[PDB]
Amino acid sequence: STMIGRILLTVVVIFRILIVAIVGETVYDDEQTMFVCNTLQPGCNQACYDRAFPISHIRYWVFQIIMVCTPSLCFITYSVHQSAGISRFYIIQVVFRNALEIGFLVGQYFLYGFSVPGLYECNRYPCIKEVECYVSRPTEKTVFLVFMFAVSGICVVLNLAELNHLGWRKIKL
Amino acid sequence: STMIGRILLTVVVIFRILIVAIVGETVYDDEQTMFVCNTLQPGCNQACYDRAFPISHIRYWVFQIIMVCTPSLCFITYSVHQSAGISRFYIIQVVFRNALEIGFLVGQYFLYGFSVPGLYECNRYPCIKEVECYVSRPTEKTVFLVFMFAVSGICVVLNLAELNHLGWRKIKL
Amino acid sequence: STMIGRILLTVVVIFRILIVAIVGETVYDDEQTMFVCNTLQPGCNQACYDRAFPISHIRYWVFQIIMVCTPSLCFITYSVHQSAGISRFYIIQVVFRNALEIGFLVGQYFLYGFSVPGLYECNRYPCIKEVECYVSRPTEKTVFLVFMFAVSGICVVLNLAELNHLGWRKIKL
Amino acid sequence: STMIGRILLTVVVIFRILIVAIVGETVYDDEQTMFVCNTLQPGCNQACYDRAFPISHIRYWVFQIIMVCTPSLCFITYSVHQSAGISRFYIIQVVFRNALEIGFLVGQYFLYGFSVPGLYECNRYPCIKEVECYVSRPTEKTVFLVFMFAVSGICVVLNLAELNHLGWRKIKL
Amino acid sequence: STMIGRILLTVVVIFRILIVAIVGETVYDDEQTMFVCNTLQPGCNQACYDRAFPISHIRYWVFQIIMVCTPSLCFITYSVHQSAGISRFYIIQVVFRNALEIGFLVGQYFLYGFSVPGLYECNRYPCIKEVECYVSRPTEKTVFLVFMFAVSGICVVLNLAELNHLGWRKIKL
Amino acid sequence: STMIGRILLTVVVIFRILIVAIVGETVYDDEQTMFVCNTLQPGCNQACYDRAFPISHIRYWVFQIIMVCTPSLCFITYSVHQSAGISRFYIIQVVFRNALEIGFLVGQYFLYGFSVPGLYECNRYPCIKEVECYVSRPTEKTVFLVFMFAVSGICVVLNLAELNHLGWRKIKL
Ligand SMILES: O[C@H](c1cc(C(F)(F)F)nc2c(C(F)(F)F)cccc12)[C@@H]1CCCCN1
Ligand SMILES: O[C@H](c1cc(C(F)(F)F)nc2c(C(F)(F)F)cccc12)[C@@H]1CCCCN1
Ligand SMILES: O[C@H](c1cc(C(F)(F)F)nc2c(C(F)(F)F)cccc12)[C@@H]1CCCCN1
Ligand SMILES: O[C@H](c1cc(C(F)(F)F)nc2c(C(F)(F)F)cccc12)[C@@H]1CCCCN1
Ligand SMILES: O[C@H](c1cc(C(F)(F)F)nc2c(C(F)(F)F)cccc12)[C@@H]1CCCCN1
Ligand SMILES: O[C@H](c1cc(C(F)(F)F)nc2c(C(F)(F)F)cccc12)[C@@H]1CCCCN1
Repeated sequence: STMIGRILLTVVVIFRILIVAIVGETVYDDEQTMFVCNTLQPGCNQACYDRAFPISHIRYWVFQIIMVCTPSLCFITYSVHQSAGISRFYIIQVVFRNALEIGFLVGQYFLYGFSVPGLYECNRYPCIKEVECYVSRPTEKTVFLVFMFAVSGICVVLNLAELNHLGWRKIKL
Repeated sequence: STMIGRILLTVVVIFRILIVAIVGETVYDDEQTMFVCNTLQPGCNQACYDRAFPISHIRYWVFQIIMVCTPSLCFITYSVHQSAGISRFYIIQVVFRNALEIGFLVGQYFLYGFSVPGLYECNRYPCIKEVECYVSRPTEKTVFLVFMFAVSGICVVLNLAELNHLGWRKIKL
Repeated sequence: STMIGRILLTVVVIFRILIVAIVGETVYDDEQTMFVCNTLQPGCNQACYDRAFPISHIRYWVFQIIMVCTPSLCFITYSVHQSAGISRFYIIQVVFRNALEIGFLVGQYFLYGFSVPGLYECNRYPCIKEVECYVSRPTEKTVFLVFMFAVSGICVVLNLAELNHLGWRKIKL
Repeated sequence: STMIGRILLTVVVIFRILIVAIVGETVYDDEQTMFVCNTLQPGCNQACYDRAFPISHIRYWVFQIIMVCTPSLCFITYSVHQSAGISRFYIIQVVFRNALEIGFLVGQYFLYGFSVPGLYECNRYPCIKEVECYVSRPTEKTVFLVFMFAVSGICVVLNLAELNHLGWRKIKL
Repeated sequence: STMIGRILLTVVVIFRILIVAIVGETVYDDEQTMFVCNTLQPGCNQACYDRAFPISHIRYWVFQIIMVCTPSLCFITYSVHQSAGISRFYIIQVVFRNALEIGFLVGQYFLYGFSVPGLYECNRYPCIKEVECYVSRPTEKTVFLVFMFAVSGICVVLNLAELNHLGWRKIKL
Repeated sequence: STMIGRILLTVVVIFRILIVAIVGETVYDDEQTMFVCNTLQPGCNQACYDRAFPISHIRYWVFQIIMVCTPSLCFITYSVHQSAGISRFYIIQVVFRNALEIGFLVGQYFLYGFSVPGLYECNRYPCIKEVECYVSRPTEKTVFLVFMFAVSGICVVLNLAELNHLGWRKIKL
């Protein structure tokens, strides 16, 4: 079943790209403008938002998508260069894709977890002692996080299946 | 009368895609900025809006449209792969499209109902006791909800008609 | 003189599409942000705006344009399907176009009238008793309404002329 | 001189289209948000802005550009219809273009004049007695007005030159 | 070495177009929104901004780019018309391009100078007596001004070099 | 191993362009609107922001990308001109690309350093004495700065490898 796997992998990749490109930017548009803290201290909002969300989910996902697409670009550009052999570059491409996908999945888990809480406790200067801040659209962002994790897991499973189909001996040699 | 069924199904799909892509984003642009609650508590607006609208209608509809289009993408990519058999894949594609359409229709009904009320009663922290909040353009959103439900129902009916035309004994084998 | 009728109908259809697509969205951008009521009651602005403009003109016109274009899409897709009889489908397409255009013209008349007043009287909860609200750029919207009505009327006249040229007997059979 | 005339006319038309499409929308973006009146009366700003600028310059110019391009569209569509005589249609097209250009130039002069003043005196309800309002970017709008008038005048002159070259007797039809 | 002159001129023109189109609009987006005057007079901000920046740099540069591109469009349209002689039109096009570029460079210098100050002294009605206003991103705008002046100077030098590489006696005839 | 060098260089260039074009503008959208200083002095925010960020990172990076791409455009246009020799131009193109890349990397290091602090101390007129200002999303901008520096360093290394592969005696002649 080395063909159905490829079909599903291509479809899933296109699905992820389309979903992100269409809705992600809109979801995270008012992330800072609607972030509010219970305080009168100027600059507390900026510091607390920066501490709560060091990197927005959307930018992480864009970086992941481009990086995961990169090895296919390498293979295609090499194929173009060859004309005006290739059977070897394919295995390395698959291995690198596997490694990148697994790394990005683990990175997402360790960076963001599985949920976006509605409240945040912030004790960064210039905020006095500890203050409470309130997040915008926590539930939608939690749903997006879980959905992206699931799609990435499906991609990892399909890539591993293809790699196992290729075989240990071919990879090692 | 299966050919006219395909013609109408294609036209309805294109119509739904065009309507959503052109107006949906504009309709729901100020959903949170014009959402206001009668209170002085910081962060009550954010929590109450998140509780009232866990997932925006537009994002659900975009997800539904892409997911419903997915099986056709699978079939097309399989056909491309085969050249440089197909009669069987068509029935499975039709069945999966039917299932996805029915599931998304039921999900819309159970998530959103048939109307968007103008008032919302909210009792989520940090709001004190129970507060009243006011929604932005509820009537237009209700019209959009009903229209999308009707279009999805028409799509479901056409898909069922085509599947019945195929007959039970081809699906079984 | 059926040929000049077709030429003019195509030209006016393109003209309406271009005008709407280029200006309509910008005309109605600040419809709600610039809508203000003389009151201190939270939520009165939202309710009064929703009551005054249940559906924006621009969205009604977009729906009308797509719906009126739909029969041509049906005919074109049927023609594509036939290649890899047609004379009968043309008359049905013309009749359906006539009906849709007339229906949308009547609907516009009964929904919006011929003018957008600068003042609105609103007595919807939570507004206390009856309040006065002020509309954004009413004159431009009135001009747009009248222009769209005139263009739709011209389209109706041309469609009726073409249908009359076809003849009653052909329509019956 | 008939050839260089057409060359210049085409170049000038393209120039006008490009200038408007690129800068006009940006110039008139904050026309209402930056329009302020010296008053405390709710709704005075909206009424006075509507009175001062019943139709924005940009929308008038877009309408003029599309309407002036329409006769060429009619001629092109007629030519397409003929293939799968034309000498006659060209003269009528030129005459109609002349008439439309002259009409739009006169309309601009009578609607807007040659300058946008920085102050406006407004006595429309709900404003009490008479109030002073202040316009946004009056000088840039005046420059745009004069430039568009000059370009339209050049177009009118070129069209009249072409019409004269055609001759009275040929157009006597 | 005329050929490398053509390469350099073309690449410089493309570079200017790309830089302006990509960054200029974003640089001058908040020119008026972030313009502040130390006063309580309503309407003083509008008048002071209008007197300080009668025409935005970006619009002047767009006008310059389109105008300097125009003669090439004239030449290309003439060439297209010729098929379904040319060696002569080219020198006139070169001369006109050179004159236009020099004129726009001189106009830039005489209209904006070489710097954008952070402070402005405004003395225009309705501002009481003399007021002080503060500009948005003066340093970035100064850098943009100097860069555009340098690019235009390079274009002027290359145009003169091309004109000389042709020679005086062909220009005379 | 010069071919893999070219493959990697092309892929890295495309990667940088895509990342910047997709996320950079959104990262720096609210750089000035969310910049706040602890003061009551009008115009202090503008002056302090202008002093802290004379040129935005995004515009510097756009300029760098276009400038680094320029030599390839020169080579391509020269090749186009030659048809309706080239071996020499390639070496000069490579040398100029190397010089531009190194210069832009050094310029970035000397202009911005390796971090964006969350606090800024500002003593520019009209601010009284010395005030404290707070930056918007400093952490994301720090990450972007470091990532761009790393990508530019990789490009420099690949360019140096290719230039060394060409060797000194070819460059000298
Ligand atoms: O410009 C934005 C965008 C473009 C593109 C691309 F150029 F690759 F097609 N990719 C995007 C992505 C990406 F696909 F993950 F790369 C995410 C978010 C916005 C994207 C989108 C495009 C759709 C409409 C909203 N902005
Ligand atoms: O980028 C937005 C958008 C694009 C596209 C797509 F790229 F697939 F064509 N699909 C959209 C959809 C759709 F449902 F996926 F079709 C919904 C809302 C906005 C969409 C729209 C496009 C029209 C102008 C407003 N933004
Ligand atoms: O995306 C918007 C838009 C697109 C399109 C379409 F995709 F069919 F071409 N149709 C639009 C329509 C139309 F009526 F469907 F033609 C109305 C308003 C905006 C439209 C416009 C397009 C021009 C620039 C402003 N947004
Ligand atoms: O969508 C807007 C627009 C488009 C077009 C068209 F689709 F015909 F090319 N024409 C426009 C016009 C024009 F006059 F019809 F040319 C004016 C203003 C904006 C226009 C512009 C396009 C350039 C970027 C800013 N919006
Ligand atoms: O619509 C804007 C724009 C377009 C164009 C054109 F249509 F000719 F390609 N030219 C622009 C110019 C230019 F100088 F005419 F090239 C300047 C500024 C913005 C421009 C840009 C295009 C890139 C993305 C930001 N808006
Ligand atoms: O118009 C913006 C943009 C365009 C382009 C170009 F026209 F060259 F492709 N280049 C951009 C660049 C680039 F560095 F020049 F590539 C940076 C930031 C935004 C860019 C982007 C394009 C993708 C969607 C968001 N705006």
